[PDB]
Amino acid sequence: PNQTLYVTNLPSAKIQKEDLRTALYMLFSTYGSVLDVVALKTMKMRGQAHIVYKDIQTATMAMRALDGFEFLGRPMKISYAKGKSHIIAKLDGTFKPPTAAK
Amino acid sequence: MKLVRFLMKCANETVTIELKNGAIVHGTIASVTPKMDTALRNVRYTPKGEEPYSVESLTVRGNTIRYYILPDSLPLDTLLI
Amino acid sequence: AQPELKKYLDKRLFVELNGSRRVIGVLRGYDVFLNIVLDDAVEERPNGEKVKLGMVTIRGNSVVILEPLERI
Amino acid sequence: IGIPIKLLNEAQGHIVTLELTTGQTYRGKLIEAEDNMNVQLKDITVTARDGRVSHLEQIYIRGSHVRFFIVPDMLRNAPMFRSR
Amino acid sequence: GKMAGYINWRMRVTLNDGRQMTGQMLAFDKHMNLVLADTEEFREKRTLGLTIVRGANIIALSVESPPPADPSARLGKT
Amino acid sequence: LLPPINFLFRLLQQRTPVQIWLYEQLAIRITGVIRGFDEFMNLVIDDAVEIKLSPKTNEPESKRPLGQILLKGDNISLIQALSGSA
Amino acid sequence: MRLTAELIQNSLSYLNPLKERELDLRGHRIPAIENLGVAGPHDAIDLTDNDIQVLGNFPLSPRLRTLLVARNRVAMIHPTLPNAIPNLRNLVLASNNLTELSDLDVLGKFPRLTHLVLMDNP
Amino acid sequence: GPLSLLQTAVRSHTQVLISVRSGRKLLARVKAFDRHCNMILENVKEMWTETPVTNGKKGRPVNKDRFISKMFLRGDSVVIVLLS
Amino acid sequence: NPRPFLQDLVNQDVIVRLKWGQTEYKGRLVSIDSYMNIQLANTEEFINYKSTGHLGQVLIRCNNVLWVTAA
RNA sequence: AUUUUUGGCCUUCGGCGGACUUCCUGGGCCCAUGGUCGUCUGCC
Repeated sequence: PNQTLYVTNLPSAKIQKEDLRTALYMLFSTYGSVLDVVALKTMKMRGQAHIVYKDIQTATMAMRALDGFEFLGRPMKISYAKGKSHIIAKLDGTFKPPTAAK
Repeated sequence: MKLVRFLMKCANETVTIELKNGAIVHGTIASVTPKMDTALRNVRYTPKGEEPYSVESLTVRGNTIRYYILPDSLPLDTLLI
Repeated sequence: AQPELKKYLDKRLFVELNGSRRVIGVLRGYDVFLNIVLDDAVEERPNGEKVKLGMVTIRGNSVVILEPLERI
Repeated sequence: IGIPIKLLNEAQGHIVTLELTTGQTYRGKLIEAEDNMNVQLKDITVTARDGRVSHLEQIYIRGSHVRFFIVPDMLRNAPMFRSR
Repeated sequence: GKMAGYINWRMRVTLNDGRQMTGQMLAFDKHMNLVLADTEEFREKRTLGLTIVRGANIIALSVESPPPADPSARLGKT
Repeated sequence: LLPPINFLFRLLQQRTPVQIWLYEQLAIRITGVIRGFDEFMNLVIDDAVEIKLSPKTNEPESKRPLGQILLKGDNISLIQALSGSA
Repeated sequence: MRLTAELIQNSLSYLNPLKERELDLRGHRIPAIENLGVAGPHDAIDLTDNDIQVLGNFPLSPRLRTLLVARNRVAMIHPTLPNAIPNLRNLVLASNNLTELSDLDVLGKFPRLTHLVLMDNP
Repeated sequence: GPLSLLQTAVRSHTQVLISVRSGRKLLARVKAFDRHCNMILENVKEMWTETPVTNGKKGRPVNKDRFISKMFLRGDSVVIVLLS
Repeated sequence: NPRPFLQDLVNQDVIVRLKWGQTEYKGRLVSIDSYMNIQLANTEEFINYKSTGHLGQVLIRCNNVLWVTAA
């Protein structure tokens, strides 16, 4: 139960990261209100993306609507995010950057 | 005399400024800074090789501004006196 | 404000300057106007040929980028 | 001093980006900055106008040949911009 | 006076190279130093976020719109 | 630590040959002996020779003496001293 | 409600997730696209959860790139929409009434259109 | 000096030619002057040389002239001055 | 000293070479200033080592003057 | 009077070196067999 959701098992074998992010943003905008979409090309970010919506109820409705939806021939597994979104924290104004210099 | 003082005395008049990037901005000046940073009201700006546009307020730097032309009916002698 | 060139002093550095010039040499000193004088300077164009010139100085406006090629 | 000088001093020593007047754009860990726009950075990557992307363990930049800078959102929304 | 009135507002600045940076300018300094947030550079359009423009490259600037509504103003009370 | 002003003063005292490549021109050089300097790096060199180099192999194409020539600090970019063969 | 100048000023102007300026008029139930000059220049338009029936009557907005008119009742696309937005790249019209071969031909004839979303449509 | 020459030209109200580094010539009588080589003049004739290109080939030069009632020239834009 | 050199070259036959177009102006320089502004009388301009013609009273600023020598 | 404000600018690009990235190649971000892409210098 959160405004941020993690989408896994995405097609990242040959799909461009910018094109995949644009497609995910368009799908989230069609499904409802979306605040931010993050999808990198790292080892742990390959096929894994984070979508933060405007509200927790809107994010839950979007996840229920697009649960198991096939994106570019590959279904995407939607799960609740274990942590808060950085964009959501910046919008709320209570964002605390980490003290570790990584 | 002083160029900034002359611009302040001749302000609130319709002038056309040619900027060295090929730009022409025509309009009435609203405020003139001491560093030749004149802010104009109801300005029309046309760049070199670009379509013209209209803006309500715009600021042009004195270094970027190459030349200026004031109205012919402005009292230049009274402004410089 | 004088430049912070004390850490780059007595170190082999390459300076990239306009006209695509690379001056590689040991830094000998600096001034408050970012004017660096280098010893055993070698000038290199984009072709890659390096020609020694000796002790040379670079003006503050002429110097664009500086990078020490050794540990600092 | 200046508000941009204070912002650059606050944004120094972090992951930032710079764009120079020569066309070379660098991104990396900016370490030292000065009020006279003297930037000392370590662990940066600089790409020229037409390709030519290399690395830099140490870079010194002056504001005469520097065009713009990109800093963090925390530095943009720091409390120095609050009204008096 | 005019700079203080037009500060922290939506402004678009055209530089000497022709690139136009548009966004909410928040800080101004008398050496023509403009610090803005969520800047968009058009030459192709890209977003840079926080940006600083110096008078050594800045040519002209204009106020494209007034100050935008705050997040509290958007999510105000009912 | 040798400052640029101290290096210029030492070069003027030694009267060694100095070649200065100009700013915004990699093929324009002035070769001579520095006789005077100012706060704005205005170097006046006696028996100066202007050298225009070729753009292909950077070889000396044209050389023309001018006598005492005062080069501006903004004009002069890269000054290098060459040791004479005794 | 009707799309007026006050509604266009009260529309949510922010930054889109794709790093672009987005103006959203959701929750207003605009019956038609109007007051485009009052809205001004916007790179992304979001008319979701509205009652727009005609996809047209837009002003000269070459800076517009993204359009999202999903969850609406748009059944046709005006021929002047591609002329008004020749640089539009992303177009989303999900859960709409646009199911015409003429509309598909207009979408194909749009030159800059790269991303097309038309799911949950006939 | 140059300031004294500009003051004498403004007092004499004689036509002088200002050469601007963008390839421009301005023939106008001197009326006002500043310490930063900025001048204000009346009845200015502006002349320039243009080389049109037709079908990728450079054409012959053409002299373009224009008239201005009142003009202001900056010291940065002004490159040379000639008193007639 | 550039200032003593300009003082000695005041009211003397000097040639100033610009930084653009390889242009030179040779004439009797008389008036000098602290901002390196040189006013010369009966000056003649030359381009590409070829004489272009005599102008007369010519004022040259430091922004356009690159080098100065005595003829 | 060198790092902002008194500009070191004026100001074409082909035979074309070297890029850059876009989508649409094939194979497993990786490698070949990619094709395009219109802004950069460049070479004679």
